[PDB]
Amino acid sequence: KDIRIGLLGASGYTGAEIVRLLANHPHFQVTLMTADRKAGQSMESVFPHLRAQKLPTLVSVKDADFSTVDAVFCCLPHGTTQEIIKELPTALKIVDLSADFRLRNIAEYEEWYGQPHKAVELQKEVVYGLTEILREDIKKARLVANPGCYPTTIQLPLVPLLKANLIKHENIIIDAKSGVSGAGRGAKEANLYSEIAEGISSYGVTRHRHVPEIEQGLSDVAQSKVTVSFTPHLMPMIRGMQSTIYVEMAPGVRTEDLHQQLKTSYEDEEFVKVLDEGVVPRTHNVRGSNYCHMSVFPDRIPGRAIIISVIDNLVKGASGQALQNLNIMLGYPETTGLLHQPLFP
Amino acid sequence: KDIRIGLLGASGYTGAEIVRLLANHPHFQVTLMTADRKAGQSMESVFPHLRAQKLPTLVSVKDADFSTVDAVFCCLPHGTTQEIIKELPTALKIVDLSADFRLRNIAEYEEWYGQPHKAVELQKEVVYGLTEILREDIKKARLVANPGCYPTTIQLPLVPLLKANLIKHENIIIDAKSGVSGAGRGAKEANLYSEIAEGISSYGVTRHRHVPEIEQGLSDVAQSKVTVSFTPHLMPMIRGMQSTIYVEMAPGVRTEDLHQQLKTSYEDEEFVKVLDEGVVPRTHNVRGSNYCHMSVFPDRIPGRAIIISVIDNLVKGASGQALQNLNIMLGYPETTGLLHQPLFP
Amino acid sequence: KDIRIGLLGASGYTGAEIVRLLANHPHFQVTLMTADRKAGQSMESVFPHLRAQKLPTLVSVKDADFSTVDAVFCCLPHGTTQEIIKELPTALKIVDLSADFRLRNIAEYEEWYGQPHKAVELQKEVVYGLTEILREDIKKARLVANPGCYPTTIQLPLVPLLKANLIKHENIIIDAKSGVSGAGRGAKEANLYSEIAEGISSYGVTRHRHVPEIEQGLSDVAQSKVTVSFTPHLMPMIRGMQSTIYVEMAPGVRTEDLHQQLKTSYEDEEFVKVLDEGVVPRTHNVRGSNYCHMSVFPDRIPGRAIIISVIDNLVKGASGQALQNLNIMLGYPETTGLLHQPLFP
Amino acid sequence: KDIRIGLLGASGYTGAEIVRLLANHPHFQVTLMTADRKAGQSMESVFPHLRAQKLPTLVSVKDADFSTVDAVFCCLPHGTTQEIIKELPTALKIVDLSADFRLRNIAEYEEWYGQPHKAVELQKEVVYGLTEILREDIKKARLVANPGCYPTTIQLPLVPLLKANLIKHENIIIDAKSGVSGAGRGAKEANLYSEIAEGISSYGVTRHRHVPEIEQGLSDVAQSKVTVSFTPHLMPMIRGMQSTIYVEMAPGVRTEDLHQQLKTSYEDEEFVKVLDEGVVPRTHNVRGSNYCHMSVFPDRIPGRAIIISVIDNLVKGASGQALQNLNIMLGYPETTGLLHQPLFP
Repeated sequence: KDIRIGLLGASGYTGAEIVRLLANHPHFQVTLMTADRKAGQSMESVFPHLRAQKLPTLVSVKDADFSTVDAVFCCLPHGTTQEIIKELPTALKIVDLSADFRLRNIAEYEEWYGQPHKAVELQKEVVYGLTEILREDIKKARLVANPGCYPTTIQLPLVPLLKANLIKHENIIIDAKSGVSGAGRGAKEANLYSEIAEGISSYGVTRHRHVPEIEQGLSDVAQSKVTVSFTPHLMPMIRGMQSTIYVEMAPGVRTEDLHQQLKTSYEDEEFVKVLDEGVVPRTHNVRGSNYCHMSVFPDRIPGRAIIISVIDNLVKGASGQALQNLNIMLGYPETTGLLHQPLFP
Repeated sequence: KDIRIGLLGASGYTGAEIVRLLANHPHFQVTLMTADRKAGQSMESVFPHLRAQKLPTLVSVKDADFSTVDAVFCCLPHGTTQEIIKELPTALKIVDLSADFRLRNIAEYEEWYGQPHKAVELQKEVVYGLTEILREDIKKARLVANPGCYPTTIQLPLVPLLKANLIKHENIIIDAKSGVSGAGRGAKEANLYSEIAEGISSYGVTRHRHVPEIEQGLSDVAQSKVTVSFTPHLMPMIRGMQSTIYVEMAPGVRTEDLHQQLKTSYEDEEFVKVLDEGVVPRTHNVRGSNYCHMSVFPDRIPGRAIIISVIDNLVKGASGQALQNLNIMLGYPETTGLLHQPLFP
Repeated sequence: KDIRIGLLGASGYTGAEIVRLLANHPHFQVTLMTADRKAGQSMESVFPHLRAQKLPTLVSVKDADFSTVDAVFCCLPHGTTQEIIKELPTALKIVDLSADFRLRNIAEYEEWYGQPHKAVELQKEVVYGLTEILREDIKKARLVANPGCYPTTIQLPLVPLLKANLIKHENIIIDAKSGVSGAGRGAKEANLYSEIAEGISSYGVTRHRHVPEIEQGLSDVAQSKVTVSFTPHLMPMIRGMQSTIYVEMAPGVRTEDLHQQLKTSYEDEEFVKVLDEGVVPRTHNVRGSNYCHMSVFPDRIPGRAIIISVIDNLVKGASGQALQNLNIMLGYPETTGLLHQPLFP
Repeated sequence: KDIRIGLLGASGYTGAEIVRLLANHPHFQVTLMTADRKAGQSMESVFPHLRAQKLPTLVSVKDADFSTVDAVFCCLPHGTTQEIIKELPTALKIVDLSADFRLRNIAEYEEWYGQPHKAVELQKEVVYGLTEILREDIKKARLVANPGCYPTTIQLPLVPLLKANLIKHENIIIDAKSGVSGAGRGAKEANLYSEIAEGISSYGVTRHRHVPEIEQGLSDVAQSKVTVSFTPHLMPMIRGMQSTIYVEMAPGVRTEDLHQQLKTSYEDEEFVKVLDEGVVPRTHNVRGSNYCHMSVFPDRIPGRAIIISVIDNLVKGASGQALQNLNIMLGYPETTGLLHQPLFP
């Protein structure tokens, strides 16, 4: 095909999704795939579900000439991406699914990710990949830092509201949920079927790494420092993500106003659906898709409102959005290869 | 076994749990079971997993005679409990698992249920069955309204904290989660394995019938009306529940105080357990038992705390606590038959 | 788009699957749908996961104008399919997902379904929709009976083997499994999440309607009446379907011969993959795709072999195969709208 | 209270299960516990759900003296047990839950295990722990080999049937299914929730370690070499196990006879249950507890029948029978501390 894709760290779930999504993309084509321990192996022996496809052999990052492709999808772990990306060709449009360029504050990166920022310089040219919000900058960006799943369900619904001054910036409490696929494919005892199902549990209480990402974006729009609470929970399900967002509306504002602002901000946006007031979204309905459904409800507390936002954490919350961004970055229609219908039931 | 037990409405999940629980209870024996459309059938017919024990033929409550019965576990379908209980022979210890005798305020009951209260006078002698809290009243109470599942996880950690003014009573936000077993065994579209599996949903938003039961308690301890923001979330699992609670500490108060307070209130309690600092509880760890685990964490927002309380929605959230009550309501050790240890994995 | 699609009975998983499969289909675009029990309602009110699509409002069968459609997919309720289809307009390609036109022997239809065939003559022009095996007739048929899900897993690897007399037709023992989605969306106790989750059980032991359908296809090749043993099992999962088949090898035959025959028979087939010897299939690998995988292994019992055939029961086991049949009936590319990559994880 | 019990190999799910079971055993109390790899840690730190239990701190086998305990349960890894049980004081009653003493034929041990046997002589005084079949030998015995999971569900129906010459011992084909809890807590990619959920799989095809164990049990009864076909299947669930068994009845034998025979054999059995003809058992019926169900069904194939047996793979399929065996090795009632009722749902 017309476009050769470089996919770093292809043995993980987001890599697998990058392979699945590109499969029905009439333009792009995976020609180079990187893996660490599984190098020197057909991805078939890694992800047999992809057997209908004929892909390249997995090689190590060290053994790969990046002059091989046009654009790069980076799905490597946080803290291993900065020195790699900085050492990549300049004529390469890049979309790293990792969090090594989402935060502009160098010191902030270090305090939350435990080590100095390596590509301090490159950083300032990076655009945050929240498509429906920064589309214009994403279009002309060379390097894009695909957002994190959770932060995606938060900013999309909250940004427009804060921009319209429809909600206060203080006391925003976020109670989020995610399938265990968000934990990755690492062979950890904690993630076994017997340690995930038939029970639920919180995690990342207080100091969760998605906090600065959330607060940054909201601060930009509120033009003031925003401090929130964020308590994610781990579900005995594979795919899906929901954030139950408890906010205080601005003086004199009613849920109807929040609903209208959201409805107006996303009325022509394919991937963001604002449900009719009162309607409850289910992650089941966006599962295996790139869509995000959101709804507005009154809080039993005066002046407060309840926002619910759901996505398939692996798609709109990962590789789906990444593809969405590369699409426009390369000048192709934004929805190319992104119109899969939900796999419900 | 000297105590003869009557189970009114044995074809549901609460009825089944009662039978299961009493099976190895040293002093209580099920001698009477009633069902509506199952009258005439054996229990094994309805619930075949109970086939190891001898149980009485299922008769109609209308033809039941309490001459040789000594205590009642009423699990009748919301709508007939009110009148059936009023007309029950006065001279026993009736543990009501329905919600009909929970609210002390007739008006509130009317409001939250539309229909008029049908046993206004008897309502005055009912005691709320949140054991650890109202133990002394329950031991000598006639009619006991067993708390609802969610309310149990909410009041246990909060009542102590309010009684000590360690946390403010306003802006208490509860983001609760529950397994689908709490939706009973009714044959409905939204309860089929296919519909429920994978994914969660926010049901009963803004208003849910547990709200008045929650506020009641909290209000009775705060000596002032309490208005919370409670939100149910259905989990793709059978058992377990978590009410992640967000509270504002009282001036000068720190997480340690709340931690020490709870640590001291349930210190010698067999069922309420407080975990160390920073330890996140899991519903997986209480599944199948009558234990509630609770933990306190600081919220990222200055002055706020986060409390997590988990139980097995059907045990401590229902049939287990009901039996915990009937024990004392009969003069036995409060833990008799309730020592079942978690079924993990 | 070129072809207008008529879907009768779109309120079930079959119809939802049709609608999902046709969403990104370039030539066929649904424009008519029926669902008496929900006529006038929106598709979003039945299957909200389809909200990104704009579909015609649901109608009644007696109201739909079957002259406005070029092709139809039939999901009528078993027992009501014959009359509706037999009376369907003249010009029209028809694919029935029901089992009512599968059996080519009216006598067997009655003794297995308890009712006479109401479209005897029409039955004669019907071609069994097991694609890879009957493609030739399918292309020129006007009315196709889409096969059952289980029967597909069995006939696919067995027909080719029986062809070349590689296996005896005596004592073919089948042990299959399907996700509960095969039970449909009917609101019944048996299929409640709490009743199905975390457990399995056989069903349809000894006798089961798919039996005659399976034997019929195998009988075609064996040129002799085949009598099998077929046992269904209900799996605690939504989609997916596997068949574990135990067969006797004919004199002189080795497992390698069965493998070679299958590899040769399906080497060009897009949707039927024959795995390498010793490799085990996983329904997880053909979940949400039209893809099918199979593998053969030696039995510990000398002379016997094992044949595992997996599919997504909602795809090749139903609608996926349905569409595979219509594509070629209308002379379109058989793979059109059917190359969806598996959803994994 | 009286008997002091230790626990060697208190690390996997079988160890945690033994403790759960003894947690309320009226006459046996756990006073010792080994977990070398994790010695110096609290049992809770490994299994938080056991927090309510006051348990002995984990000690190394090296640092453990077996004069304080009266009997020992062994849950050590395979290939490590023979040496330990080798050097134990005969004043100890022992129950090994490993595979190390199940097969009497030393050669077979080495072939199916890759390593030499290291306890020839001792192996001669070992009794096979299928309690309801070898009870008498188990009582008057010191050492006991606790049967495997699958082998238990198979030998229970077949042994009595073969003993009464009611079924032929040729072509015995078993298609088994098991929850993923049986694989253990080991950190394996394959057993992650994201890899296991919503899909089943076959494994141990043709050859599986339980094969020799199963055949030895059946061969000893039939008094002839019995070669079976046995194919395990991994279920996306925690507990539960079913071995659908296809056999051929003896000349002039009807399913009525097999059924009627199972009745005689297990007429006064608390744990094994022969269901009424036509009733299909479900792993949900005995899940959590130490029960199993099984009946006989006619096959569609001539002189064949389909037997189904279910058990929770962790209880009667592991630590439950072990205790059943020890109770009678110490002279206490066989049901002592094993009357736990199924946790259904």
